[PDB]
Amino acid sequence: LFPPQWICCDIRYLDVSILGKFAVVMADPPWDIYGTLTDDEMRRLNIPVLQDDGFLFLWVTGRAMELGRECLNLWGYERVDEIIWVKTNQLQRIIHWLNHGKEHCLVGVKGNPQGFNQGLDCDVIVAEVRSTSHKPDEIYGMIERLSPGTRKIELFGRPHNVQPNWITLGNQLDGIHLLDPDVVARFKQRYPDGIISK
Amino acid sequence: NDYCQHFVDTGHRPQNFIRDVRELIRLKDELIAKSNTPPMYLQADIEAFDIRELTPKFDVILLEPPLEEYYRKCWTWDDIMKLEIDEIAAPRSFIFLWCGSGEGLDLGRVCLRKWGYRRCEDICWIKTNKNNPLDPKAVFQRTKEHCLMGIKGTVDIDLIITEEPEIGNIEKPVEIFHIIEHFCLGRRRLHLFGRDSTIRPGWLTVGPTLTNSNYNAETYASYFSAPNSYLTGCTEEIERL
Ligand SMILES: O=C(NC[C@]1(O)CCCN(c2cc(NCc3ccccc3)ncn2)C1)c1ccc(CN2CC3(CCCC3)C2)cc1
Repeated sequence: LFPPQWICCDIRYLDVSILGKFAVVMADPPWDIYGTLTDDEMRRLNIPVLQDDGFLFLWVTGRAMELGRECLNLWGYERVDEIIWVKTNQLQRIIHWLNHGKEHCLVGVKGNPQGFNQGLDCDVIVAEVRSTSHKPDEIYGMIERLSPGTRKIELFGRPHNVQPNWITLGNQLDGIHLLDPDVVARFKQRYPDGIISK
Repeated sequence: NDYCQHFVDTGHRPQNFIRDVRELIRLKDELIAKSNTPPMYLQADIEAFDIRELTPKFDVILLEPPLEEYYRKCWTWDDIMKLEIDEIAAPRSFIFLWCGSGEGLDLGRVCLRKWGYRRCEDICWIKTNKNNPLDPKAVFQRTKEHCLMGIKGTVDIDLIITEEPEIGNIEKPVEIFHIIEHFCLGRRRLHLFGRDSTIRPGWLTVGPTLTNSNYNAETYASYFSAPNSYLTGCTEEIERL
């Protein structure tokens, strides 16, 4: 259901099978490279239930460039693209062994997606850095043009990340805001007291 | 302003709008040039060549296999992964591997681990299309190539921005040599799958399309014999006579 939805939760402990299937998944995990997840916690995230045919967008840095590829493969995705965001100031100038001018987002595919608009955007984002750890808003427009009007889910998002067509999960969101009746119904069955533990 | 939307509207890549594409990093340039060995180069078909003939062991290896994707004799990741790179790398050494933009981003990582390196940097060659505003698995238009940096044993940004070369031009940006040489990693520098056009002081270039060779293993080794065995390439010559 078009307007933004979100669940404040521990993504480790949420039963994501109540959310249904999504055309696009995006994750910006707190890699252990504060609230981080161990490598084993990342591997055991129930990403496989979230999609049948579609795309995963997975932000990586440092050794999560490798560990993210591992998770991507374990969850049943093939990595088919890699977006980089070149970080500029407001005058379009670029901000261990080398200084870092960019962030990486792996793009994985699962199954055989049909009816996506592949090739509309290119794999380089040039955009102004804002708050720390804040992804560029351009990615949502890219994803919308790639898969217009479909259901999407973001993992480890923050309040500024909520978007129409997206359900946002993170432990710094404000409560639970669900409007999709399919989801509302499955959430009430699974969580009749509204609590998400264990 | 959203340059992704703009690219969709006009065909101008977002990287076209990046501006500006110390001062003593020039004296360092000069020290590199002074300690550089004479350029050395060897025509060799690397698939048939016994890599161990290339001595001594190298401090840095630049590996630029001609991938199929570079063309609208090509090497597959199958062939590349079977190179015995670890047999010629020094116990402390570095590798720079051009991986393209597709499956190489994963298979090049496999190669690095296979040869005993861990990846320490991901250097992105971002190609602008200012002069001129397709793989089935691609989700997006691919406008960059990656050169992965690997370390084994115990000033610059990780981006190179140039215009997309003419179709059929496989050359990589010469800027990569600048990044490598500015690290001051040692003087035994090998470029596998280099060409006549890439031969360079400070480097031993080996490749199947070289038209001429001057490589002599004993001559080459004599550039690093004492007192010069451990220089970084970023320090003054060592006085003699
Ligand atoms: O701030 C973040 N994201 C919201 C949370 O809410 C915060 C708090 C933990 N986090 C969780 C964690 C969790 N479960 C495990 C747990 C819970 C409590 C204690 C320990 C462990 N469940 C839900 N959210 C996410 C965040 C910060 C940096 C990065 C790194 N990227 C790189 C870029 C920069 C450019 C774009 C990509 C940012 C990614 C996300």
